[PDB]
Amino acid sequence: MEVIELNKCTSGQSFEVILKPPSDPSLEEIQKKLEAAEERRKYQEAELLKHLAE
Amino acid sequence: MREIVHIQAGQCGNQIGAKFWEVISDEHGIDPTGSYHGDSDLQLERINVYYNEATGNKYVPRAILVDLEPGTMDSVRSGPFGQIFRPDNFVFGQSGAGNNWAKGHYTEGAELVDSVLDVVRKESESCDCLQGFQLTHSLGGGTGSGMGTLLISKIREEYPDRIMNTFSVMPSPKVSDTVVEPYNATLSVHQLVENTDETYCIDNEALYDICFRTLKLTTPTYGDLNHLVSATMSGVTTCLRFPGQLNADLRKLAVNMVPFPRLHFFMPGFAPLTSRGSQQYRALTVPELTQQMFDSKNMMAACDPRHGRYLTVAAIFRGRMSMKEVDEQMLNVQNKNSSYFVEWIPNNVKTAVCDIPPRGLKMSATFIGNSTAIQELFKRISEQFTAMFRRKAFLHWYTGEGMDEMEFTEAESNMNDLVSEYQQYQDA
Amino acid sequence: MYTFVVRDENSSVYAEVSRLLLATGQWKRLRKDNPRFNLMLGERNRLPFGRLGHEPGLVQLVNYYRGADKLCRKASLVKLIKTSPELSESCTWFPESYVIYPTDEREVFLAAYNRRREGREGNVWIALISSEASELLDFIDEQGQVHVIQKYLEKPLLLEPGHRKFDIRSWVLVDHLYNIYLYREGVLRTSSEPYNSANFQDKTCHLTNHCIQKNYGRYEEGNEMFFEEFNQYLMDALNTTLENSILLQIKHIIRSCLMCIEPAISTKHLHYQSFQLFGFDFMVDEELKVWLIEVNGAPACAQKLYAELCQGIVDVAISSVFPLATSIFIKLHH
Amino acid sequence: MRECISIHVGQAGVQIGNACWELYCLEHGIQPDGQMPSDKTIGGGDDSFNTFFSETGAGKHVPRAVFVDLEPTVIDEVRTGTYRQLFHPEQLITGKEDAANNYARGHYTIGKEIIDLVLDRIRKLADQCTGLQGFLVFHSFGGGTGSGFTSLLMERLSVDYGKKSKLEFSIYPAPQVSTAVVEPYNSILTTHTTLEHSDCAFMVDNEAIYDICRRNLDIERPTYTNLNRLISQIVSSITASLRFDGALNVDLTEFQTNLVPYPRIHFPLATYAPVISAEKAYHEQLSVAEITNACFEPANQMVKCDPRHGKYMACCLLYRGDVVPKDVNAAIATIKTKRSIQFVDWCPTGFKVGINYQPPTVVPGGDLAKVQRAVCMLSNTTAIAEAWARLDHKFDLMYAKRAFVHWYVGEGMEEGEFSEAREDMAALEKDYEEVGV
Ligand SMILES: Nc1nc2c(ncn2[C@@H]2O[C@H](COP(=O)(O)OP(=O)(O)OP(=O)(O)O)[C@@H](O)[C@H]2O)c(=O)[nH]1
Ligand SMILES: Nc1ncnc2c1ncn2[C@@H]1O[C@H](COP(=O)(O)OP(=O)(O)CP(=O)(O)O)[C@@H](O)[C@H]1O
Ligand SMILES: Nc1nc2c(ncn2[C@@H]2O[C@H](COP(=O)(O)OP(=O)(O)O)[C@@H](O)[C@H]2O)c(=O)[nH]1
Ligand SMILES: [Ca+2]
Ligand SMILES: [Mg+2]
Ligand SMILES: [Mg+2]
Repeated sequence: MEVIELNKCTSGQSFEVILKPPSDPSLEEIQKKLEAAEERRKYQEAELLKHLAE
Repeated sequence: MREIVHIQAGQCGNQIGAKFWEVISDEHGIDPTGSYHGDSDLQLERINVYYNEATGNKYVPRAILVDLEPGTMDSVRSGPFGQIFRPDNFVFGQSGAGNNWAKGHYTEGAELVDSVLDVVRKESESCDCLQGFQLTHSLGGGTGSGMGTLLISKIREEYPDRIMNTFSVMPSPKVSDTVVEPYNATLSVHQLVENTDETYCIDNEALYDICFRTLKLTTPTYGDLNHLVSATMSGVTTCLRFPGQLNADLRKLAVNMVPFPRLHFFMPGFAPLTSRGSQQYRALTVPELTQQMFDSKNMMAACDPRHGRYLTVAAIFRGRMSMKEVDEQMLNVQNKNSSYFVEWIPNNVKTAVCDIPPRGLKMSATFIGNSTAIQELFKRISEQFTAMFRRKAFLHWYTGEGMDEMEFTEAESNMNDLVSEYQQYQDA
Repeated sequence: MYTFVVRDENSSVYAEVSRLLLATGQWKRLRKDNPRFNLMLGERNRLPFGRLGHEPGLVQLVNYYRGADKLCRKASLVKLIKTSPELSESCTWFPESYVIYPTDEREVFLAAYNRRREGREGNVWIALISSEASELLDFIDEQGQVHVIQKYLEKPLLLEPGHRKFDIRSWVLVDHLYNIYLYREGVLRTSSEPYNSANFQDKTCHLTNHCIQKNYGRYEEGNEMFFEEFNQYLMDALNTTLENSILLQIKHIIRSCLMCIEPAISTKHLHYQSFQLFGFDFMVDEELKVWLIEVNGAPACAQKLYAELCQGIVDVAISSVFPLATSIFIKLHH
Repeated sequence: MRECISIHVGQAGVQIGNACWELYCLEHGIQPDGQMPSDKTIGGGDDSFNTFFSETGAGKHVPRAVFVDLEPTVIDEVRTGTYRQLFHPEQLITGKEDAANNYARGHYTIGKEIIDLVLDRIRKLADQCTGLQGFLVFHSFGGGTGSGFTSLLMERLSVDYGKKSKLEFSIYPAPQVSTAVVEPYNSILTTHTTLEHSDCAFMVDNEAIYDICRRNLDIERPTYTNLNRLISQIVSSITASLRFDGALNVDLTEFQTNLVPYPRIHFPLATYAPVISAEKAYHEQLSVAEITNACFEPANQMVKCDPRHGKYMACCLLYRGDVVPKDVNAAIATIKTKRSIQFVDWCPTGFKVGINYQPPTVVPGGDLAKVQRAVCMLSNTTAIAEAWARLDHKFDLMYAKRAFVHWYVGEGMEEGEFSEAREDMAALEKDYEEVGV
């Protein structure tokens, strides 16, 4: 029913039609996560190399 | 990542290895000189995976040839594609391994292994981005089996973040050299379970049966068996060698195929099954390829696929065909037989198509399956091992090289663990 | 070989349908949770409609219409009849009804109750049956959930011999194309004890439910009068057919309810396809006016008719989508 | 004028990027060499297109775009392709080895060693912005780089540009064209980690596009090329308001404002019409009524789901071609009385409409026929949660047996992140439930 906010230009137009009314992590914490994971990979690798040394 | 380093070890390893380089060289248009004489550009796009370029412009296989005897390597060198291999990549001792895993792994092999690793290092250093390694060997002898698994252990120590894969020929009494093959196979499996990422199980039992029952060859030779191996090998490495979306490198194949680290032993399949020389004239229909590739009689591991469940499957279709018809037929197989594909891995069947067919066929399909039915292969070896091991028969060949019985007990137990681990997922 | 899964264990209708599908040998049953089915006979509650029709190379079909609960819950049916232009408050085959909550249209209900009080004309209502208003509202807050207050039908048609109340159950199958199929066999669910105009406390002569009766079994086997007999009766007693006096009205009601929700529930342009069996419950008054009581989303059949109807389900709902290697239904023409 | 930087991550992000920029060039009359004859202000300007293209003194119009892949093959195609001249080498960033379809490898292992370089090359574009409004991020959910690298990139963009808006274009995984069995894992992990960092995300299910290409373009087996030209048409419909003069969705902030009342529930459904094969010999051109009606068909949606059984929170219609308001309102009136459209109680039942008079451009010799009018509908409907329900069920099936988890643990991720990511998805599925019935 009601047409509002009609805006026209050379390129086109826009408007709104209403039919019915209603009723972060820091740089430090990131560095931390990426280094924790790297340390877990380092430990898994060192465990493997120890086992191969045995 | 691009470069794969290929290692072939022992009589079997070097015989299947030579055939592999023969077959893939013809597909990439490379001749015995190392000179390209092909038409398509698809042939050269990923040639660096398997070949080095040394100015010429000549193509040299990234291939190291290993044996404890000189015999089979002289055979390779004066063979058809013999001139193509880098002469420095030939590493041999004199004394052999006498079908004895202990000699390959601990005594004779230990003497030769450092020279092999020098050649591996020299090849690894010319790589932009080494993917990892493939090994061709058998499990039944001493060099491919004992020394081959020694090499794998040492390669893993020096390159722990690279993929290790094997084409492993399993022994059978049907095609057998010695009684100790089950001992050698059990000791090798123990290694493979811990140190490879992916292992193609080539069962000499299956290859024999295919030759006898299906190809109507009344007495199969190694040549006949190896024709099936080289076709399967060409097939399973298609996605690595040619422009393509999925399973396009060794790590992505492992990620899609291996849901649990120990269960990485694959059953390959091929269609159509052809014998050497004798050509087939009628191309197969896409429905026929799809039915045959899944048929137990096209499997290269003597396991009944209906006795287990598929964890994952990769399928490679080669030739000019209808990709729509491929999708439909692939979808038809799964929907018809859904109880054989585990329901807790969704969409566990992936399909690739490549335009280039293998030599002498217009259409082909290659099957790679991770089935829990592979357990039948390990149960069979286990039975043969125990029949001897309970009377400690033939053990003196091994204790004489410094081994204790404990090592056999441990290798057997680990293979029995693998069996029951497969049974766990077949019932889950 | 077509495939199917079963996710409702308590369904006598569908138990029989699967049993029939297996017995053709062109259908294979899979485990509950295998997604690679053509046909889902699904659970009554929380059916995963979102996971249907996303399986490449499989035409999928389910035995429920998503959104049909708008028809099949009493609270929802009232709301649907009042607010839809196709039905409206003007609607003449649905009893005057109001939706009531405890912690809503309680206000509007008591207003119509007083115009009844004006002329003192029959002022009895159901929820369970009372003469006076505030004794119903005191029963409501006592129970917990939401329930409906409905005008009780004080002048029902009564079968002689025995001064007995009844209701008619009709079974309707809506296929994947939204064809509306009325099963030619209905059933009357009779009271055994004579009807008591001045005592609503005596409850088994007023409510015709097949369980609540078991005087039971006196006049007809299991309090079930079928169609041939009830027609014979209406000819003999009242000089008319079942077709003319009742069934024309029933066909009209069924088609009106289901045409109304068609845009909300149709699977015509959807990635999966639906069918559903409904049970419509009808009351007949003494002038042979038909009233819709309720719509059942998951009905059972009557013993004598399981075989025939279940076969029809297979014939028009299933094999129409999945063909194998006269009709028991009247198609209602919209 | 306020600038936007486009970020294209992984194979999917890059190939879709190529298609979008290809299309952008055709729409603005920018040539393969980077020259724009109709642009009269040589060397600068603050026209609407400069939101996406910067300028050199030589008169070259250059995408405000960074391409990042962990492997070189796909970005190497851009480097030597028909649009080689358009992009500055510093905008094309490649690693040596990819994420092997593994979220943890893309995020933790390989992410770590490339994140600083990427953020530095992003900074080089940001420095040339007088007023940067933020980011458009293109990636797959299913790839290791698309999922893993993207989520890390998003965390860091929130840190370095906390004031700026972030929009996503995300390829949701489909088995018909997917490359990995672990895509469900990658999807849930990337969604969990990205949820807080994204203002508005447009999901495109490859299943839906695959089927549109089969049914409407008569393509027997759609390739990525087919899919991407279609996807880029929809993306251009969405971004047209940033690149052309108008009064609807003129900055990134307006996308959240118009499409996202509840911040977690930031996934609008796109519906596009019409899609017409170029080799359809005889085609009767569709009207405003017909194309608008088609916005309410599940078959035309970017994600297959059923909006009749959810609730709307917002709805924008974006028309291109010969369309006037009168015909829009007439089409809306009729559609309103025929369809189940239910808004939530706390929102107006209504439509925001934008019309650009230029009809959609098509790529010469492509699959799409030129049409006189087209529309993209952006709706924030709860029905889209069906796509999360599907994804979550697949994740649950594999994770219950811990299938493939060792690949992720081996990359340094803890098993607990799986159950955390899945918990956030259970809460998300719940939010949609509460809003939706
Ligand atoms: N629509 C569309 N989808 C694509 C395209 N390329 C890949 N995908 C989809 O994205 C997923 C695979 O992700 P990719 O983007 O290839 O992966 P990536 O980000 O490069 O990550 P890695 O290769 O694992 O390092 C699958 O669901 C594909 O079907 C494309 O060009 N268009
Ligand atoms: N407005 C009304 N007037 C007269 N009798 C009524 C009535 N509403 C219900 N009844 C009677 O009471 C019984 C109540 O059943 P109703 O259909 O309302 O709920 P229900 O779910 O317990 C039975 P069903 O399982 O068939 O759905 C009916 O069988 C009917 O005989
Ligand atoms: N399929 C196949 N099996 C072979 C071949 N040569 C030997 N074998 C098998 O390999 C095992 C013996 O190992 P072999 O490779 O000869 O010994 P090695 O040189 O010490 O490794 C036995 O199981 C043989 O059956 C061959 O060319 N092809
Ligand atoms: Ca300018
Ligand atoms: Mg030998
Ligand atoms: Mg990639």
